[PDB]
Amino acid sequence: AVLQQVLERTELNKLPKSVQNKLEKFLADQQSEIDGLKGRHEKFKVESEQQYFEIEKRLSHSQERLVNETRECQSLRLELEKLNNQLKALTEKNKELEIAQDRNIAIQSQFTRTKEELEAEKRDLIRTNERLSQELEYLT
Amino acid sequence: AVLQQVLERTELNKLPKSVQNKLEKFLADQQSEIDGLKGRHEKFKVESEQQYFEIEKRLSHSQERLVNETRECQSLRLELEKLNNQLKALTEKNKELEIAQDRNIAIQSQFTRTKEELEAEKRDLIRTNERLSQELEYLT
Amino acid sequence: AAVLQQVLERTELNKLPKSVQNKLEKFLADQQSEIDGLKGRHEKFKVESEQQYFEIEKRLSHSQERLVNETRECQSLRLELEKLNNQLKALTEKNKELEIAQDRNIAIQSQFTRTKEELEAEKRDLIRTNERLSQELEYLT
Amino acid sequence: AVLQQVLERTELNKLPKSVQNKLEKFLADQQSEIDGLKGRHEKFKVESEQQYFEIEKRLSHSQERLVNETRECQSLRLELEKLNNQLKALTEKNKELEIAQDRNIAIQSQFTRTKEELEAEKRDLIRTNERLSQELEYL
Repeated sequence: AVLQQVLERTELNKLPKSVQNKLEKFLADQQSEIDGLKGRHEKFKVESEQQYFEIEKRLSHSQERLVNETRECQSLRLELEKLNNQLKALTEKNKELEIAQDRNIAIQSQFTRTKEELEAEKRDLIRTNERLSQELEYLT
Repeated sequence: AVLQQVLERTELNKLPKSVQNKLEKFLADQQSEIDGLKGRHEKFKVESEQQYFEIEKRLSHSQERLVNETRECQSLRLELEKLNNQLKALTEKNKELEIAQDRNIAIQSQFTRTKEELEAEKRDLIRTNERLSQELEYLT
Repeated sequence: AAVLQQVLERTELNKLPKSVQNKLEKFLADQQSEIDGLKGRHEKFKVESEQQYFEIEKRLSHSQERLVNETRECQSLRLELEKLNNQLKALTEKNKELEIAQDRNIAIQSQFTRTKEELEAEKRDLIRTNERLSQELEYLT
Repeated sequence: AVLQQVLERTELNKLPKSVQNKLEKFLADQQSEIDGLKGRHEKFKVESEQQYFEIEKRLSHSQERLVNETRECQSLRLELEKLNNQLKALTEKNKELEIAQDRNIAIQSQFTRTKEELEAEKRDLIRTNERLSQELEYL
């Protein structure tokens, strides 16, 4: 009872029932509103802080992902620098090997022609030996 | 007056002035406390509303930033994969050339033997050639 | 037979059938001409091949120079590009913080508008009440 | 050997043994010198061609690398001026935002003064209100 919270029981009692009850309800309505506002405020406070925390959680989380991704990019740039050096070294090495192969092809061609030269001379000597032998086979 | 809103003008007159003042004061205080809470809640509401809008905006900025940084890593990751394929291609091409060099050395050594064999045969033919010729000269 | 005379005596030469003399003379003269021809061709080739080698090595060196230069500028440009890009990122973040501030300012100016209007209302209520008190006091006095 | 190629088998017979020997030796010696030169020349020729071909390949390789490197580099100079211009653009944009912020902070300082004035005026009304209350109830 709110009016009991306002007036002394003696002075309260000397009031008409119409007066007492009207006072009681209006005063209780004001008191009800006060508790209504405090409750609504504390309700909002907790819920607003809660929702804020959740979004604060996400931001701090993504920022961690951002710093991670940033490091990865730097790491990739390091690998790119390494691979680029490895391609250049391999490209030069392979071009030297292609030239070495070209020299070998030339050498094997040179030997092939040389072989045919000797094969011709061998045939000529056997032929020349044959004629000299053919003449001497006749005499005995 | 606030009490004039609660009670009728006739029955209000019937109250001791001391009682009216006690009631009037209590009502005004309650009314002040009500309005005081409303100001507190509305101030807190507006400020929390801005702070929430702000952190949402920060998360959006972070999210936008994270996606872009990923786009920058992805282009690096793509070029890296391209380089790796080229590296493997040169590596296999390299091995083919190293093998080709090892093959040629074996071949050129075999060629040298053939050259030596042919020249040996030629030397013997020339000896037989001179041998047959010398006796021919002696005869005629 | 000018060349054949250097091989044979004039007596042995004269007793040869003329067809034989002429065949031998031509073959022998061709041999002499070929020998001088090969020596001349070889030394000529040597000079010309060295020149051709000199010229192509010069072109190679020019191409090598051009590549090394382009490679250096390209690498140098790649670095500056990364630097400017990083400077853009930092400048963008700095600008986004101010953009957030811009919204904060909009909200604050909104809040002051309400506060001023609220205060004006309370002032109106007080002025209203003072008028009520003054008139009641004016009537009683 | 060499004389057999120069003369026909028939006309060769009319030649004395001494003459054949003088001729065959002379012919063989010169032909020997000739063939030796052809061998010397061909070896030098082949070797020089291979060495030249090598430099052709090095130049060809160098040229291809240059053309490819140039094609990737060409875009960069344009991008730098574009990025540099964008940097200058944001810098001006930055200053405008900084200016707008400094302006607003100053404005918000005026807001605070106005509110205090309003709060002051309100208090004086409450003060006059209390005076009217004191005079009304007592008198």
